[PDB]
Amino acid sequence: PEPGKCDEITTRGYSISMSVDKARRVIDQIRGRSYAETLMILELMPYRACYPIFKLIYSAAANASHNKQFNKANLIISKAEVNKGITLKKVKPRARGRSYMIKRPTCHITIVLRDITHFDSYDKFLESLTPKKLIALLGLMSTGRRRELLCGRFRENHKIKSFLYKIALFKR
Amino acid sequence: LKAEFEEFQRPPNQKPQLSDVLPDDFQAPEPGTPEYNDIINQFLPKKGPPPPREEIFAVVVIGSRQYIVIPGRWIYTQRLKGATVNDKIVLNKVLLVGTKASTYIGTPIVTNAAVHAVVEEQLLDDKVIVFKYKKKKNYRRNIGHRQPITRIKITGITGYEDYPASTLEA
Amino acid sequence: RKSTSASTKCTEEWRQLKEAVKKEFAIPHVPLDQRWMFTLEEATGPDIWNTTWYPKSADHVPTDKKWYVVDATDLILGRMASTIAIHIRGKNLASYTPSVDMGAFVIVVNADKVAVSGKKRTQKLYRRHSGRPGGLKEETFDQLQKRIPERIIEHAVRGMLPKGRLGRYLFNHLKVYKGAEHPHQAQQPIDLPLRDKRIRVEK
Amino acid sequence: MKHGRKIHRLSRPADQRRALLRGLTTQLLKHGRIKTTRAKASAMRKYVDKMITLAKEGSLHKRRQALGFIYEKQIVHALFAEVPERYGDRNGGYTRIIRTLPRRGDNAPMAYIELV
Amino acid sequence: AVPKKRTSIYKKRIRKNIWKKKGYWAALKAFSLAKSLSTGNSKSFFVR
Amino acid sequence: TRVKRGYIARRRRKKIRFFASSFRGAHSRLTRTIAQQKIRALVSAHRDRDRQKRDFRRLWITRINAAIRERGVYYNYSKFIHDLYKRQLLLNRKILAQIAILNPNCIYMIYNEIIKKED
RNA sequence: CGGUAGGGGAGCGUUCCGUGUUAGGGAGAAACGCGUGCGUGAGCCGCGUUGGACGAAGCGGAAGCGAGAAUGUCGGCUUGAGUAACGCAAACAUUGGUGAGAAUCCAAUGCCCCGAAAACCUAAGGGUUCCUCCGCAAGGUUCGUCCACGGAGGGUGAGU
RNA sequence: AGGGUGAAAAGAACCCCCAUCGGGGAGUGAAAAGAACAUGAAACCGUAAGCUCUCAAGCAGUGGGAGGGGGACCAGACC
Ligand SMILES: [Mg+2]
Ligand SMILES: [Mg+2]
Ligand SMILES: [Mg+2]
Ligand SMILES: [Mg+2]
Ligand SMILES: [Mg+2]
Ligand SMILES: [Mg+2]
Ligand SMILES: [Mg+2]
Ligand SMILES: [Mg+2]
Ligand SMILES: [Mg+2]
Ligand SMILES: [Mg+2]
Ligand SMILES: [Mg+2]
Ligand SMILES: [Mg+2]
Ligand SMILES: [Mg+2]
Ligand SMILES: [Mg+2]
Ligand SMILES: [Mg+2]
Ligand SMILES: [Mg+2]
Ligand SMILES: [Mg+2]
Ligand SMILES: [Mg+2]
Ligand SMILES: [Mg+2]
Ligand SMILES: [Mg+2]
Ligand SMILES: [Mg+2]
Ligand SMILES: [Mg+2]
Ligand SMILES: [Mg+2]
Ligand SMILES: [Mg+2]
Ligand SMILES: [Mg+2]
Ligand SMILES: [Mg+2]
Ligand SMILES: [Mg+2]
Ligand SMILES: [Mg+2]
Ligand SMILES: [Mg+2]
Ligand SMILES: [Mg+2]
Ligand SMILES: [Mg+2]
Ligand SMILES: [Mg+2]
Ligand SMILES: [Mg+2]
Ligand SMILES: [Mg+2]
Ligand SMILES: [Mg+2]
Ligand SMILES: [Mg+2]
Ligand SMILES: [Mg+2]
Ligand SMILES: [Mg+2]
Ligand SMILES: [Mg+2]
Ligand SMILES: [Mg+2]
Ligand SMILES: [Mg+2]
Ligand SMILES: [Mg+2]
Ligand SMILES: [Mg+2]
Ligand SMILES: [Mg+2]
Ligand SMILES: [Mg+2]
Ligand SMILES: [Mg+2]
Ligand SMILES: [Mg+2]
Ligand SMILES: [Mg+2]
Ligand SMILES: [Mg+2]
Ligand SMILES: [Mg+2]
Ligand SMILES: [Mg+2]
Repeated sequence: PEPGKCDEITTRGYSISMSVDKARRVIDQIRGRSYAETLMILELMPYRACYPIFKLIYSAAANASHNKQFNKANLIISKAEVNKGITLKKVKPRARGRSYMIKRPTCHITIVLRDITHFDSYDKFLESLTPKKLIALLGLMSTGRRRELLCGRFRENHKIKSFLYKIALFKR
Repeated sequence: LKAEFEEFQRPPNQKPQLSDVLPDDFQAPEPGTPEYNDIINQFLPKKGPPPPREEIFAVVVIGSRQYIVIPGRWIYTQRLKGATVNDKIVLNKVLLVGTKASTYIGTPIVTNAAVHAVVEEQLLDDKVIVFKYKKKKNYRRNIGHRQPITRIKITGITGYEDYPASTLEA
Repeated sequence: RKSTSASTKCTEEWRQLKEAVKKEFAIPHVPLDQRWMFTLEEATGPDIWNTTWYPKSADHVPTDKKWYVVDATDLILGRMASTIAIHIRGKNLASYTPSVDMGAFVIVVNADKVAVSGKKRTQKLYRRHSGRPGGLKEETFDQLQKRIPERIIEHAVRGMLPKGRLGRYLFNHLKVYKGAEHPHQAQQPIDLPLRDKRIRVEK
Repeated sequence: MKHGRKIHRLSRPADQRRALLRGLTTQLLKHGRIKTTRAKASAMRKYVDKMITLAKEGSLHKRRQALGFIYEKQIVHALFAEVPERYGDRNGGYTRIIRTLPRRGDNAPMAYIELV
Repeated sequence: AVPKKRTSIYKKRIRKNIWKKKGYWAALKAFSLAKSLSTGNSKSFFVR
Repeated sequence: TRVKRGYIARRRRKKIRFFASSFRGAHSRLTRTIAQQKIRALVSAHRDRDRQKRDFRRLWITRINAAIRERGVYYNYSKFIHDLYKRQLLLNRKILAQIAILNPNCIYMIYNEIIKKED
């Protein structure tokens, strides 16, 4: 089916009391970084947000380990985003009878961990092949095996996707 | 069966291996072998040679616009009244006939020259939105227009040869 | 650092494959020189005969352009600058298009010997303004021609080029030198045709 | 501006800054090492050393000078006792400054000033 | 003085990105610092 | 019988929004702006379908003038055209422009017929 | 066969009623999303790796029947902006302790402020805010292990 | 002012992150519909992929369309 099924562990923190912007200022850094580096960084950062984000990330690591059985060394943070939560409004008094609105923003944070080494068999083997060699190799195997081979991250990384559908190498 | 097998093996056993989907049976055909070139011809075809036409073109008048026609090609024109699909028509207003060997220039028309074309279709154009608008006078009018159109195919250009040619001769 | 890892290797290889297949099936470019009405290949293509021709990127490529040289000695400033503008803009080619540069390069030499009628040498006035108040500066034509004489012709042609993006980019094709010599001999400049009668002044 | 105004202001007015520095030194001489803010430490160097250099001479005059700086007598007497022994050979440089992870609440850079 | 208009979505997105770039330099200092304390050789630094 | 407006509005809005796809900024977002922008688009379109017929004759003529000017010293667009008519040829300006580019030799011939006959 | 004020003609749609407990519909209705479909347009017709139970067409009837403007109006969400500010210029400091976490909670040692009060008590008022144990969502202009906050359990004794 | 988890609370045992909240598996269920829970438009906040902007003057579009990319079956078309 899809690479989203094999590599990925998703984790949602809900209702963290960081305001979305602040939390973004941390999350933008750790996007695309090895789980180890991201740990040490989030240990020493100045900001407040880094602490909940840390608890989160550590958790998602335990999940990739225990549930889908991944090696912690091979974890990178593939996709991480913050979205607005439920805002709680409160009214406060001001000078001369005017009021004002305070909002105490929350957010959801979604961290998506992705193993690199999963698929690596197909990966490095398909790297091994020149563009003609690979087509000649797929000239044998059934539609089943073709689909099973190329179902790695391969087509995307090297930007072959629309090419192979044009070579009549596939069905949609 | 190799799809059900490799999917159940990528299902039951996490972290799939290359040996299972591609067995070691297959070495691939050698890069210089006929059995390599039939595949690589299948999937990466060489561009086929262009179909033959006469080398000729004519400038013809339809519905008082002037087209350059080359045979084998279809063009769009004004609806031709009382023309039916699969109809053989002859366009008799012909201003200019080029051949890479010569060119015939009418005064005004090339005499006896005729263009045989067949009417392959009767259409309506892409809808053009005619929109009338005056600011602050609170008046807008949205009106579509679809022009009727005739799609014709030029087959052949004929009966020029007797007319005097000219040429650039250095 | 250019990675030779199997990944980037693979990627370039594949890209050259895509480029190969896209070059094979695409319609060949046939340059415009004694180019006859159509090649048996285009005839399968889109309709370029009953639509107005527009240039493709193979045409206007900078490397191909004509070079020209104007000896500006005893020429009349304006009348010359018109001709120059015409050729730079491309208005003398059948292939002209407003939206594209089909034009030439022009090299103007002996830019201090350029001739100007009337009392103009002492009267015509080149002003430029700082942008502060009382920031106006004025030169007579002659002070200018003694100080940096190329600016005169640059400033007279720039006026007749279009204004705006294509205008400015055009103006870079005007190469001016004060001396009788230019270091472009490699570009093989042809001389510039002048069909104007009054363009040549005599004393 | 300041060109060559060298003093450590510690973001307090004169009176307070004095009293603060006196305090911090009676602390350092009581406990021998303490945790503070980088600025406070750096500022406190000078006065630490003033006290030690003071005790190295030992005159009744000097002892009254130190008494009128440090708050707690007991720490002063112990200073005049220990110092000739511990620091006798050291010419200057009686304090080490070792910085740490910044504070949680304000993210003020911290530090450890040691009596060396 | 007030905002005669309201600030366009894209321009605001650029100003806020600038403010988010500071997180990037603080992430470099943080990284360098961890790699320091991770060799246990620094006598200027202390952790508990 | 009370009637909520329901979707009758939102459909209309949506069918407008489809129109305004790929307008930079708030022209692609807010309904109220999108309305106007639709109208203006439609309007320009109508206008410039008329401008179009002007501009290609502009163009064609220009290119033709260029193409001829090459031959004679003294030859023009004006001269040319006048000569095409007193020789009774029907070719309009689109055809002479496209033949000027795409078959130059042809135009040379035509010029040679007009010349021969004016001689 | 330009067209404002303005008059006349021809239409489209919305919810409901008649036909009708209709045709159709958990073999997927309304709706929501889509279209190289058809209209002079209002719109129609077709389609859905959404949705989960209703409901057309035709020929008629009725209106709380069509929105971009009312400094309209009610909710939602922006911009200003991670900006101004954080409520006196009595002043904090360090060492321990508790704790997942301490500039802010507890204790000790200093230092500083009020002292015709910023002290103790009583009228009015408030109404359980008092005390103990637990808690840290919201409240507290930061924090928070703490609280006049939340939860449970107590507490006010008169012949003068 | 605050209505509509499911037919039935069957309201999620057990393990993992773990101070709680919150989460990821497993299990219940036609469906997770997972308790801030039914359809879930727009504004508004983002994330990813395709093309593209740092000599530029502009109610942001439109007619012309260079170069690049995409899903086709009337592959000369559409986006
Ligand atoms: Mg008040
Ligand atoms: Mg206010
Ligand atoms: Mg009006
Ligand atoms: Mg004083
Ligand atoms: Mg004071
Ligand atoms: Mg000194
Ligand atoms: Mg109703
Ligand atoms: Mg209404
Ligand atoms: Mg566009
Ligand atoms: Mg009229
Ligand atoms: Mg009328
Ligand atoms: Mg009217
Ligand atoms: Mg209806
Ligand atoms: Mg209805
Ligand atoms: Mg029934
Ligand atoms: Mg349906
Ligand atoms: Mg209904
Ligand atoms: Mg419909
Ligand atoms: Mg109907
Ligand atoms: Mg049901
Ligand atoms: Mg009915
Ligand atoms: Mg309906
Ligand atoms: Mg009403
Ligand atoms: Mg409104
Ligand atoms: Mg207002
Ligand atoms: Mg409002
Ligand atoms: Mg905001
Ligand atoms: Mg500001
Ligand atoms: Mg400021
Ligand atoms: Mg400030
Ligand atoms: Mg204020
Ligand atoms: Mg305060
Ligand atoms: Mg006092
Ligand atoms: Mg009191
Ligand atoms: Mg009391
Ligand atoms: Mg009382
Ligand atoms: Mg209470
Ligand atoms: Mg109490
Ligand atoms: Mg709280
Ligand atoms: Mg708080
Ligand atoms: Mg605790
Ligand atoms: Mg209480
Ligand atoms: Mg659970
Ligand atoms: Mg605890
Ligand atoms: Mg839980
Ligand atoms: Mg489960
Ligand atoms: Mg089940
Ligand atoms: Mg919902
Ligand atoms: Mg410039
Ligand atoms: Mg540029
Ligand atoms: Mg610009």
